[PDB]
Amino acid sequence: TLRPMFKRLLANAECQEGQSVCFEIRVSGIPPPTLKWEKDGQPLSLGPNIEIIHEGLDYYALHIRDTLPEDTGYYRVTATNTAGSTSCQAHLQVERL
Amino acid sequence: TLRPMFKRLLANAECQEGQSVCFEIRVSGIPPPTLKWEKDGQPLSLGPNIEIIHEGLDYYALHIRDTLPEDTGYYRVTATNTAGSTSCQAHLQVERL
Amino acid sequence: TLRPMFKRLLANAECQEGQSVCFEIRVSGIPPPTLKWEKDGQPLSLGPNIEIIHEGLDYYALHIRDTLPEDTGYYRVTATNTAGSTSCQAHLQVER
Amino acid sequence: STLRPMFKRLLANAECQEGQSVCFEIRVSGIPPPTLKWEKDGQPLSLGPNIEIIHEGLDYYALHIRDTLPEDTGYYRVTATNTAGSTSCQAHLQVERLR
Repeated sequence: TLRPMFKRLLANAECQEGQSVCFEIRVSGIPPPTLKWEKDGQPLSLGPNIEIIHEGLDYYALHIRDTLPEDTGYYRVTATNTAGSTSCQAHLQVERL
Repeated sequence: TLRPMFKRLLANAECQEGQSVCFEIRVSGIPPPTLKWEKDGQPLSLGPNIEIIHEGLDYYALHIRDTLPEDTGYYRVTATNTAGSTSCQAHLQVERL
Repeated sequence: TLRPMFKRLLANAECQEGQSVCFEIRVSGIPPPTLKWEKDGQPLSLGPNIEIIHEGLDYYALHIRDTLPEDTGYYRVTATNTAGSTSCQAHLQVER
Repeated sequence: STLRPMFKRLLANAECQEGQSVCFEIRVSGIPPPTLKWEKDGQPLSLGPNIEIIHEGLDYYALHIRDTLPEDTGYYRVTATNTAGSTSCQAHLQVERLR
């Protein structure tokens, strides 16, 4: 039994509107923690252009394609299991033109 | 609060070695269920070419690129929340050249 | 100048309907040759769920997603430059 | 029986952060369908391991540059040619340093 711990935290990013952007984390824990994603403190809605990818043992990626100005904001991830919780956030800046 | 429930089950799949294969499910639930994937009864090991994608509201896909014969087997997914659990499975046959 | 040559030829393929399939080739030549693709002797119908990919190391790929039974058939690629031309083909079988 | 190539959607200036991907998208027509040459700053484009050109339908082409480096900054040009003539357009890519 091991509390969830980030091995790789979210990092701030910027992209141009219409382009794609990727955020990435690695989070470990026994049992494998479940994740909750938020934007500006509200539950993240994936919609048509956002996807969450799970690879490897602890690797998760948040991918946005066809980014829009509205996608600008603070993205938070929270990992939880029976032993504890841990959370981090980063900012996405979608630039105009 | 409602028990998790597949709106689209895993379906049996087949591909040629070196090609890609995709399993797709759709599971709803309030609260949104957490998923657990298994291969032949053991916890699924996401290798280098295996990824799990979450899209939309309840869309989940298991993607395997560049399949190898080792990927042959029974894949199971369990969706759990505070109201209960649901599970389904299907078979993947990677055919050699 | 140099005649186009297939460093990797098309190989026969099979896929289940609704899944994806990829045909890969490697073509060299100076000048870099232009490619023309056919299916069953007629120009390849470039529509949804079909894409032609070009990447480094002379790599070219024909990718088809969400295959339908109509996608079964013989796919041919012809490479041509000023020094000549070369062609090869392979079969795709869509299965249920 | 011929028709000079014409851009229906042109390359657009782009910007991305080092390490992210950037995409350029065009639509070009013409009879017979034109062949394309891609250039970076007047030189033929070398795709390396990180660039792929995707052709969909008859007119759509996308230039995907992944794992961008600041040295990728420059002017990218595409030229479409058939037996009836040629047409060309270019855009600028700025790969901003992570710092």
